[PDB]
Amino acid sequence: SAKGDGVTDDTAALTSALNDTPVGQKINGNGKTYKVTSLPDISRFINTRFVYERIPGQPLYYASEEFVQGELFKITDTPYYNAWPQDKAFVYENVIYAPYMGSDRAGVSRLHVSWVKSGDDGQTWSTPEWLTDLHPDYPTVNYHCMSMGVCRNRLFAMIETRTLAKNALTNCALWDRPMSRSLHLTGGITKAANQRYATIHVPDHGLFVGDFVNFSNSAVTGVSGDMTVATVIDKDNFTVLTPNQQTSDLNNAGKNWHMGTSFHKSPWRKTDLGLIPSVTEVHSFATIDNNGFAMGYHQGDVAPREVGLFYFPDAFNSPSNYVRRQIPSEYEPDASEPCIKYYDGVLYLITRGTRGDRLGSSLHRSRDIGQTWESLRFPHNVHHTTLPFAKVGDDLIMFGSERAENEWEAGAPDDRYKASYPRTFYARLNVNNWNADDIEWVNITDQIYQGGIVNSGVGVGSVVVKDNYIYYMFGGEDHFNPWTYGDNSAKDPFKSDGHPSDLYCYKMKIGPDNRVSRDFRYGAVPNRAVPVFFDTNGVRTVPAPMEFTGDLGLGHVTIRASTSSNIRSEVLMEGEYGFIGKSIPTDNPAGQRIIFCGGEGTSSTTGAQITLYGANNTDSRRIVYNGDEHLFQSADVKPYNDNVTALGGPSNRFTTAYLGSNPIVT
Amino acid sequence: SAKGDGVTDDTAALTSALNDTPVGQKINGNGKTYKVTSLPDISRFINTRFVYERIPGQPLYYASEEFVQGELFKITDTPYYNAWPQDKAFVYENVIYAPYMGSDRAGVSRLHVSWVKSGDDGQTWSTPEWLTDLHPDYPTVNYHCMSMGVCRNRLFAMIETRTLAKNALTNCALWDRPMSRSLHLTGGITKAANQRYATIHVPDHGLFVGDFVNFSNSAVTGVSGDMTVATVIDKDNFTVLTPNQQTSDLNNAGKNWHMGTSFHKSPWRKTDLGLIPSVTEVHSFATIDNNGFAMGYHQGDVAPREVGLFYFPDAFNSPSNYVRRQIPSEYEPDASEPCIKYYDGVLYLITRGTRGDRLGSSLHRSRDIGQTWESLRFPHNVHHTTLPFAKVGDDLIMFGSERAENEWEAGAPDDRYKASYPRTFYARLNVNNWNADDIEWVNITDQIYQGGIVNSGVGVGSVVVKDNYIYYMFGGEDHFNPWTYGDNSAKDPFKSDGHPSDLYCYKMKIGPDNRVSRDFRYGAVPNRAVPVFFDTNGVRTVPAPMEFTGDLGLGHVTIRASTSSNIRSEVLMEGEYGFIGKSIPTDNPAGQRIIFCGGEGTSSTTGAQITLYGANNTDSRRIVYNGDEHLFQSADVKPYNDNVTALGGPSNRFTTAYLGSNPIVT
Amino acid sequence: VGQKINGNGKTYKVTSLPDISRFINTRFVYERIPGQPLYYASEEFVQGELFKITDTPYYNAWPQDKAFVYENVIYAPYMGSDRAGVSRLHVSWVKSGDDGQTWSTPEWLTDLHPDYPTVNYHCMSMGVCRNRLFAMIETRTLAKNALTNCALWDRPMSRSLHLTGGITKAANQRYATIHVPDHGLFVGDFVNFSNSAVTGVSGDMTVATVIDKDNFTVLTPNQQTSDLNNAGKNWHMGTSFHKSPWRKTDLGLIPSVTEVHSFATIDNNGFAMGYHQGDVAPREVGLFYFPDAFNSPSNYVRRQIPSEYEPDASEPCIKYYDGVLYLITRGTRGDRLGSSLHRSRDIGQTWESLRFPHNVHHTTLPFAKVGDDLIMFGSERAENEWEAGAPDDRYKASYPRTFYARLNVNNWNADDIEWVNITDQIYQGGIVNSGVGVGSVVVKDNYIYYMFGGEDHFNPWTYGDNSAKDPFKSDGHPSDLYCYKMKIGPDNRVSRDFRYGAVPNRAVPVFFDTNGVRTVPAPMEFTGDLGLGHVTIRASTSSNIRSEVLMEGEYGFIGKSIPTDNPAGQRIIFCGGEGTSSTTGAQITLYGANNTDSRRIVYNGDEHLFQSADVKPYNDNVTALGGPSNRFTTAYLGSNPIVT
Ligand SMILES: CC(=O)N[C@H]1[C@H]([C@H](O)[C@H](O)CO)O[C@@](O[C@H](CO)[C@@H](O)[C@@H]2O[C@](O)(C(=O)O)C[C@H](O)[C@H]2NC(C)=O)(C(=O)O)C[C@@H]1O
Ligand code: NA
Ligand code: NA
Ligand code: NA
Repeated sequence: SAKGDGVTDDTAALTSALNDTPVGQKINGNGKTYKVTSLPDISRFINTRFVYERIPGQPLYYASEEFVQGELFKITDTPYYNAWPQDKAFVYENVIYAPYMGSDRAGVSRLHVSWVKSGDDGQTWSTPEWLTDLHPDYPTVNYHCMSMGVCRNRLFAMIETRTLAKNALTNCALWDRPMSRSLHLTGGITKAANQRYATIHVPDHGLFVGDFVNFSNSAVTGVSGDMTVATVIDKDNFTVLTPNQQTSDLNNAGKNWHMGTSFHKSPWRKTDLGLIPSVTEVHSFATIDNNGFAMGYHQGDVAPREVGLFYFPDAFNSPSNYVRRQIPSEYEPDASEPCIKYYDGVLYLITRGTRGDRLGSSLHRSRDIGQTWESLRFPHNVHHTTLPFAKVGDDLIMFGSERAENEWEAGAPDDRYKASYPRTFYARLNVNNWNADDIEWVNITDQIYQGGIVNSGVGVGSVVVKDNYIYYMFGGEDHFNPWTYGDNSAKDPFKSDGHPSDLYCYKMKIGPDNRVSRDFRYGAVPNRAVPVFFDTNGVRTVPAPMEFTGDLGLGHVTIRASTSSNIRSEVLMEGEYGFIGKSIPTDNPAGQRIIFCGGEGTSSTTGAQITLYGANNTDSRRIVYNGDEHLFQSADVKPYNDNVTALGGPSNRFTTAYLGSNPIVT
Repeated sequence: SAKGDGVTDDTAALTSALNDTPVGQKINGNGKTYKVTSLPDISRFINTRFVYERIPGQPLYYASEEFVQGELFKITDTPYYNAWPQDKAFVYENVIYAPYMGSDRAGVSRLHVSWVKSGDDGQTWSTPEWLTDLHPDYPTVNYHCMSMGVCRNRLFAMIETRTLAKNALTNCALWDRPMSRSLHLTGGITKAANQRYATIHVPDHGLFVGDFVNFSNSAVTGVSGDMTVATVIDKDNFTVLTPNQQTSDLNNAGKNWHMGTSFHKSPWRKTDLGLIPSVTEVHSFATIDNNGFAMGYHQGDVAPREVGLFYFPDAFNSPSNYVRRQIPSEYEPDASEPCIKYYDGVLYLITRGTRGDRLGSSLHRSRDIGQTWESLRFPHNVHHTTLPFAKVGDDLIMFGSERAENEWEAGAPDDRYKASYPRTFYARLNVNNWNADDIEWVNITDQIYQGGIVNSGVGVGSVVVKDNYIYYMFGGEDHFNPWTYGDNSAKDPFKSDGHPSDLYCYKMKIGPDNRVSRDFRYGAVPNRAVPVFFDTNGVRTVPAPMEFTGDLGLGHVTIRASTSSNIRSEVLMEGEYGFIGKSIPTDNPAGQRIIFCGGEGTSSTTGAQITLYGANNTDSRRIVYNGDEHLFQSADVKPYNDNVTALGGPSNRFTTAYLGSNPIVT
Repeated sequence: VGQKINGNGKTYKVTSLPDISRFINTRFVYERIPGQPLYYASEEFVQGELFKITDTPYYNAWPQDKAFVYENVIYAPYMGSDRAGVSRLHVSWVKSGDDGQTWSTPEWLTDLHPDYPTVNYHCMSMGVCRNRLFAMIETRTLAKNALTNCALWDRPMSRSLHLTGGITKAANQRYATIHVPDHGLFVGDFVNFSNSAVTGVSGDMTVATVIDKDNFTVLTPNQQTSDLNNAGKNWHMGTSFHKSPWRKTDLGLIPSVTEVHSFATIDNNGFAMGYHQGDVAPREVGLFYFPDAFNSPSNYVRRQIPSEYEPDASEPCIKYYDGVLYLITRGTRGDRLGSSLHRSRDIGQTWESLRFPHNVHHTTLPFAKVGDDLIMFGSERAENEWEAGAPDDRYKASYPRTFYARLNVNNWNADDIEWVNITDQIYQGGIVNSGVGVGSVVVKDNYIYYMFGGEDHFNPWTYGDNSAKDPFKSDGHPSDLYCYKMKIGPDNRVSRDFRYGAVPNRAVPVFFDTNGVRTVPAPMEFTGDLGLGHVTIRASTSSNIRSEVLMEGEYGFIGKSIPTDNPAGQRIIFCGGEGTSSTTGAQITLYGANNTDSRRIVYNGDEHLFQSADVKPYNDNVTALGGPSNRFTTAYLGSNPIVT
């Protein structure tokens, strides 16, 4: 009989337990931890944790179902290489944002900084949105982002420019943009008599001149509908220009009204920071207060290695000013990509370890935004994974993932070029006790590493808390080879199964849920990406505007009435010029031509026709113009060249010519 | 330890229990009800119900998981404002129908009366089908429907016309259509010698003249394939006109054959009822017998208020004949939108309460289809929700949803303009006991109210029973703002996340299931809406006909051979006229032009060309016609105006003119 | 509604089926038909789960018996048609790269036959032998489903190989020898090379010659003065299913064959394929063994099961484990002896046999061997058809039962076999045929997978408005694929299970662009009739200088429909500019016959320049230049008019 104390070997007791248990009946471990010399059939346990040393001296923990209140979700399913949520996730006004990079490789080729969002606490996720376009100088360089967050109602992001060839950092820019909001306000709008401007009082609006603002029911004439910020007075007040003026002062004190902001309608503010000295990557984001934030960084190109943060004390007035702070030099070797968060006046920082044979991930806290630090190192050379985290009560809750199976432990070699099932872990650390000696890494889910290339999209995620749940957004692969070694060295995502990397989210309960469940089974046709409705005629209909940028082959085509009170069908051609041409036919090239007709059929009885004959046609490059009237308006009918071509011929005579004078013969 | 008697305060015992048990342990309540002064961590309980007074003196009940044997499903996911299944759901020949309205707001703007269907007892749902088009007089008026059902194999619906400006009723029409069926029959067709009609015996066929009927293996010559109903003899007999005749009488007695009906291929029968006096909304549907049905209604625009039903005793012969029957006068104030159902000679009616500070939902039963009533009032002013229901055994099983969190209780004010989690309830009422004093509203699922606008799409649903399961189809939102106050006051569904309201279905066990589970996890690529197949050369191929009505941007386009034994590629343009034009270039505006070519390339060596130059071109509005022959057929070559334009010019001379006679001057 | 009950993994005898969903971890034994006990599992009694794996408008059925696992990927091949027949049929598959949790967009493996619609393809036998897919591709008539031709099609499977050495290149010549053990490649097959360390052996190449089973040569575009050898150096290859052609071996109309069905890999050289003959008497059931499919794909030997087991039998499933070939038949009729099981240690020359009790019929019994047990799956095609003597029950909707059973091969006795009903499907009932069942079985790791058909309640309207059986009208055809995933050994890892919460974005990959508009970057083919609204053709071609539309066929046609409201306005305006106003650009307007100005053409530009040819009337001495009310001002000529 098992003791469940986390020290006594219960392997034998649990083996007998399973043998006495009906085939496919579950053993309840009662929330206890059981020491084992081998992991048993974990699927036949509930409410059970195992402690096991795969490598002697390195105990790790393994959760059966129901031991933690949690669940894994798959959140993207796209042919791009979708990975690196690190470390960009945030929650804004009830919506969970999972930003990432969708590329074709571990590099910036075909890369768009992207996000998916959840509007239902993680149950379902949105169609991916591209946040960046391809760099103007693609394919020499392209964008990259591992640091993104919100400060005073604006999205802030460190948008890097990196080379395709080498992934070398060339530029850093701070990009920011107001977040979309709906506000229900009382008073705060004033408009002086006999002039057109109105002043809008909105505390911490976070808007700049030119940003979008929408007004409804303002009760101040002219302050209405889609508008823009004309001036900024201070952080709580701005003005707008109205189209009109009144002979009396206007004020809406005590009246309820609506505003009115937009991410989509407002431009990015882009602040070029140039080539920042001694930076390899900017990574992670911690909002400090109403004026600024910190971003993590490391330098791992030359000795000595740097790990720390950039603090932007006033990102609104001074986006180009930041303060570089480093962690103690003892912890900087063999470290990268710090995760940073700020709670109750304390800045916490956790490093990634570069290798399993050297001291790895370490934790740091600061009460002066990185000037001084208290530090500790995690045992057993934690490496290859970032450790995104949040603080809940006295605990830091951190998540990490090995990139391929059995790489987590100190001294464990990289195991690539073969399919495996990498373990994802979480751990708690009490901040009062400040001691990681006995930290317990709990394996809560396993991912797939594909093995077709050396690189892994598994892990390197990001963590957020919303209400009583914590969310770890991270990469995982599947068994579909990208055929980089094979027929797709070009890494085209749209061939075969594209790239196996996609995003996942582990949702874990971290406090009481005092409501009845919101959970549902998704049984709908997904109808947001390409919204389809069977029309009254039984034909699939897409009412959304769409862009098809890949090569298209179409069958029979009808252009419906669409434009100018639906009077006309319309096709517009872009570029410097448009070209409508005719392929060389397969079976009868001698028939190559296009018939243009003002009527419904190929018979010229249905309307006027012009037929352009191809060079392959029996009648090479012929043109036949066939109407019951040929009317040449606004210009002379001329030959292109001088004294080269004729009007008519001996076998094609015009009956006569109707003229206002004799011909001019020279 | 807790008593679980619904009367003893069990708060302290449950808190102690929760403290003493591991978080992954599901505390089993053994189906009992526990009185609490605050709701505990519900997620940690199984088979437990709580009774709690959020508002003193108003106890409500709260289900942990596995207390009711039910599950929530999401059943639509489209950008439209998808709400108001009220009260239209029905089951027909093994298929569950969930009709609704997909609009852009609480109103008729952009509205299509729609449905989704389930062919697997609610596990998965189909691509939305539009049942109505936009009204001929859109955007002044559009359709609206809250009453729909089936009577003798025909769909019947009250199709309303309402103004976009005010949502005011302008017209009521009864629309009906035969439902699609396949019948596998033996005998029943006769055809008299020397004439062409055949008589088809199908009891209660429900077809009218002109309705679609398909025949297979009839063994009666000429009764074959797609046909239509020629005459209707009576409710059990109709004729078809065949294309042929025989010399002896035909009768397929004893022979197996197939029919034959189609919703899609049959027209609506539309009966104009004008503007029915004293009606605000027609809502809910109760099939009475083989001949007719009732539809609920209320009048709430002027005083005094009316609530009742319209009975259509013989909708087949007399669709214009309806009988107005009100509920008792004292239950009409502050009431609307009655749900009606008919079971074993009893008509049941349940009202919606208009406000929480006045007597609300009431229940009524009648043994004479609404001529006389027995009535009861639900305690505590039930308001803002319809209460759709079914009868199973001795119990009415009713479902309701508050529109926003904490609105259910009597005296509870509306709580809008902030995100919340509205409670959905069900309750049983024993019809023998006929007393609602002790009714128990059980919170079984929570929805989301978004809060970006005052209106809520939550709830207002519909209920059906299929086999041993009850289904509540209803609205729910998510956290995605429609940006009505923001960049989308126009409420375009296809911008951003469109509208958050979508449909859900709660599926609850109400009787024994004598089969092994049909349950599956859905792991397929949804491939009905836009059916895609990777063809043998690895390109995504869509074989379905489609309509793309939204603005379309295309890249490189190839129009394949498609028409007249695939001899030609074809584009047809609709409207009064077609327009093919050229945008102003943004790189080189002075190059603006389109090249039309009878060959494969831009070089005129490949085929005859006509190039139309834009006004922005350096050669403003030039036309170059370039072929090896220019042949003008069927008409004179003329200038558009008289004595204004010339043939040739001083630097563009024709060599000569070949004429049958001298020029005619002037 | 009864409170839920834990049955503690026990089996209970009952005279009526109980409220099954009331129970957890319980099995019931019940004799629906007296003397024929069957077993019924409540939730959680079996460690297993059902998945829906296709959802397309085609009639998706007949995984039988083609499923296989290759290098971590589970393949579920099937036929997507419009009926029980070869009309509109493509041999297709879906795949899982996550141990059955999620499945891929359907891929068509075959096109329509060159002689469609007289004949089309059909396949019930597919598998892998030495890194090549092998399939028996049948040609059958649309009219009668009659077999006209059998062909063996084979193709190398896509692989990525991470190797060390094996590439040698002799000096002064270009051919390089590549050493890949059991490569299974032929001349012309695709090979990709990376980091070879041998000059010229690089990128996309093809096999030039095959020396033996372990060595082949490639032709490089260069040569070196010294010998080359990458022994001790790491490099990459390099194979492709899609970029290599099929090898097609015509076997003609194989005599006495109705269907080829099922696939058993024997060794590194060959395999067996099951068959039956059931159109003429006497019936045949057995296998075809291809001992050397690589050198001699046309060489096969016919092996029948014992004669007493051939009547009333079809569609054998065959598998090969540890020197023994196992075969299980499908029964034709419930009133005659049905499914039987056979084993052979000499590839079907001699057999040991047994009969399953109670006339098992209408189902194939695909299976695998796990330890001492055969684990087999079957499905009745409609509800209550399974039992001996049970009549077919079609033309009404029902819930057919799916079963599995174990059979210990040491005991070799099926008398006490326990068929366990693990899941129920839907049979729609709109037509007599059923897509339910007829599946395929694979094992991957500690899980067994049964891939099979099931329908839903949506009528195809064959009897109704869709006798043409067009999949793209209404809900198309109800048959789609499912997969039951059952645990068959310990799982010593933490769970990989997830809830799928993503937008499915493989079939039609959509991304909201930076302008907020849905964007599809994948190349696509739309073959169904398209109706389009406002269309903009974007710059795409020749360093994006131009927008481009190319028209195929013998000729292209751009025309104008007869207008509904104003037919007197029928025309198309072609414009070099942005708007309908001629101020924006040169215009040519072609008027329809319905227009007030019937078949008028107006050419409107600030220059009309006729290049490369005379301006001529089509006919001789019939039409004029100008008219009495449309005079040209003059004619500028190099010489006086030539007048008749
Ligand atoms: C949609 C459509 O048909 N647009 C055509 C318009 C259309 O008739 C509008 O109602 C405006 O007229 O007309 C265009 O053509 C004019 C002749 O109708 C245009 O050619 C002008 O016609 C003269 O008015 C005239 O005397 O009738 C005057 C100008 O010399 C002449 N201008 C030019 C540039 O030719 C139009 O663009 O307005 C053509 C268009 O397809
Ligand atoms: Na991917
Ligand atoms: Na919606
Ligand atoms: Na199907």
